[PDB]
Amino acid sequence: GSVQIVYKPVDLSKVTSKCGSLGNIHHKPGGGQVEVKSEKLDFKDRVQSKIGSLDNITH
Amino acid sequence: GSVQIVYKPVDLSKVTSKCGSLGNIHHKPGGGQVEVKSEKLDFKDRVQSKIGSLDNITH
Amino acid sequence: GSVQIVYKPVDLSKVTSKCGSLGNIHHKPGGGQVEVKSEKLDFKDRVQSKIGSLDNITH
Amino acid sequence: GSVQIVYKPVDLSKVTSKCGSLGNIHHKPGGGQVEVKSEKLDFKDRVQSKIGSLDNITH
Amino acid sequence: GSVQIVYKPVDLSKVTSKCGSLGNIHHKPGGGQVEVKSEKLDFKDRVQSKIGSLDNITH
Amino acid sequence: GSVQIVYKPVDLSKVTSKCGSLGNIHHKPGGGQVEVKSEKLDFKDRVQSKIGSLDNITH
Repeated sequence: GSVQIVYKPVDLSKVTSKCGSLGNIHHKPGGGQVEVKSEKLDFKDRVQSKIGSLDNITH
Repeated sequence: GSVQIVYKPVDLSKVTSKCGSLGNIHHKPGGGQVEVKSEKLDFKDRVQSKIGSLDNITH
Repeated sequence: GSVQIVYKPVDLSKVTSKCGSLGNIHHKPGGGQVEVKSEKLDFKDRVQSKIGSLDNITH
Repeated sequence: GSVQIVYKPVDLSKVTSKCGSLGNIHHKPGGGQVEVKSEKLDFKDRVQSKIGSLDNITH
Repeated sequence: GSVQIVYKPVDLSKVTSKCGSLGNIHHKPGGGQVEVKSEKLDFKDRVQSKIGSLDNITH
Repeated sequence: GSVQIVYKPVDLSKVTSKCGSLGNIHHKPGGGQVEVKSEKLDFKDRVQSKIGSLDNITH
């Protein structure tokens, strides 16, 4: 009777160039498609039929 | 009666170039498609039939 | 009556170039498709039939 | 020098109830997260350094 | 020099109830996460260094 | 110089109930995570260094 989705990713691109130096970074330079879902389905249909008498012939 | 999805990944691209140096990084330069789902299905249908009498012939 | 999915991966690309040096990194430069699911299914249908009398002939 | 992604799935839920009958269907009553990507990356950086003379001491 | 991804799955849930009958179906009532990717990476960096003279001491 | 991924699975859940009968089906009522990838990586970096003279002491 309880759900919880903590989505806490951390990214950290640090560059620290000292005397006369350099250097670059390419942090996840791509793609992605993030879904964070908490779904709940509940199917309780009532498909019923009270005929009473059935006389099929189909010559 | 309880779910929990802690999604806590950590990324850390550090460059530390000292005197007259250099150096780059390519951190996960690709793809991905992240799903973090907590689904719950519940099927409780009632497919019933009370006919009473059935007289099929099908010549 | 309890589930828990702790998803805590760690990535760490460090470069430390000293005097007049260099050096790069290619950290997981590829693909992936991450699913973190906690699903629960529950099937409790009622497929019933009370006919009473059945007279099939099918010449 | 050519890509092509034909994404042609087919779904077909047919019910055909005849004389005094019935019947239901639950076609993929769940989840999903569809990605149809054609990505192309190209990394051609130039990280260069012409110092000329380097005299580090670091007592 | 050519890729092709034909993604042509077929699903077909048919019910055919005749005289006074019934019957249900649960077609893939679950999950999934579909990725159809055609990626191409190309890494051609140039990490170079022309110093000329290097006199490190580090007492 | 050519790839091809034909992904053509077929599913078919048929029920055919005749006179006064019944019957259900549970077709793959579970999970899955489908990846159809055609990736191509190509690493052609140039990590070079022309120093000229190197006099390290490190007391």
